[PDB]
Amino acid sequence: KKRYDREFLLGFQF
Amino acid sequence: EVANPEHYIKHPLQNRWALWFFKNDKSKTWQANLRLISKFDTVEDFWALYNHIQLSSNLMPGCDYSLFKDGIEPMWEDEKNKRGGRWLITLNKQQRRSDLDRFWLETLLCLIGESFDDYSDDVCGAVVNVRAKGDKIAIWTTECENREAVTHIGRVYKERLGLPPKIVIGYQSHADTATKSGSTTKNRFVV
Ligand SMILES: Nc1nc2c(c(=O)[nH]1)[n+](Cc1ccccc1)cn2[C@@H]1O[C@H](CNS(=O)(=O)C(F)(F)F)[C@@H](O)[C@H]1O
Repeated sequence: KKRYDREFLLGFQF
Repeated sequence: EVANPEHYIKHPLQNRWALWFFKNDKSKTWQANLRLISKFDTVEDFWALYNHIQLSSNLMPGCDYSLFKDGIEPMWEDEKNKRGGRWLITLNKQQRRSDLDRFWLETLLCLIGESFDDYSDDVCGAVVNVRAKGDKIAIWTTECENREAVTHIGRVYKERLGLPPKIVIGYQSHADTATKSGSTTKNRFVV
């Protein structure tokens, strides 16, 4: 499964 | 020799997700006011969508955003929703300013990041209702009798939102909501 931590995801916002 | 995929591939999500918009227009039926915005299945494409659309706190009264797994319509009659229910977060009027947008984004991150581990398959989607009397956010799951799955999702969700332990959230079956007499739906579970 592809699972992601919130901070990893947030790093791609900008 | 081929290029390193880390240098150029988009970061895939476990699921393809669809974001829907509900426009408050009572000259139409509920179903006709519910329309697709777009679908995405990578981290990059998620942010391209989120970054160009209005925050929930800026929507007109009565509108919804729904993020649901590709192939699940954001209505309880869907085959994947009809036996399920939702963990419901009710906000007071002051929380539109302080908490609504932060809570909704955290809900999105829980969905697309598959934050409920082995109970990910029970997650259908989430809905934010922008309402004058008080906004609501909910995570929808597929089966109200999957007690372990439902309880795990609720506890993890409450922790991720950062709600104090004293704040109780409730899980309501869609069938109960559709059949109740009186305005209260009972909670099948609380956390
Ligand atoms: N036909 C249909 N109408 C909906 C729906 C929906 O999924 N289907 N939803 C989303 C929903 C689903 C379950 C619990 C809470 C909210 C709101 N509505 C509207 O509220 C009314 C009550 N219908 S219902 O689905 O919420 C209920 F049957 F569960 F009560 C409808 O007339 C619509 O105007």
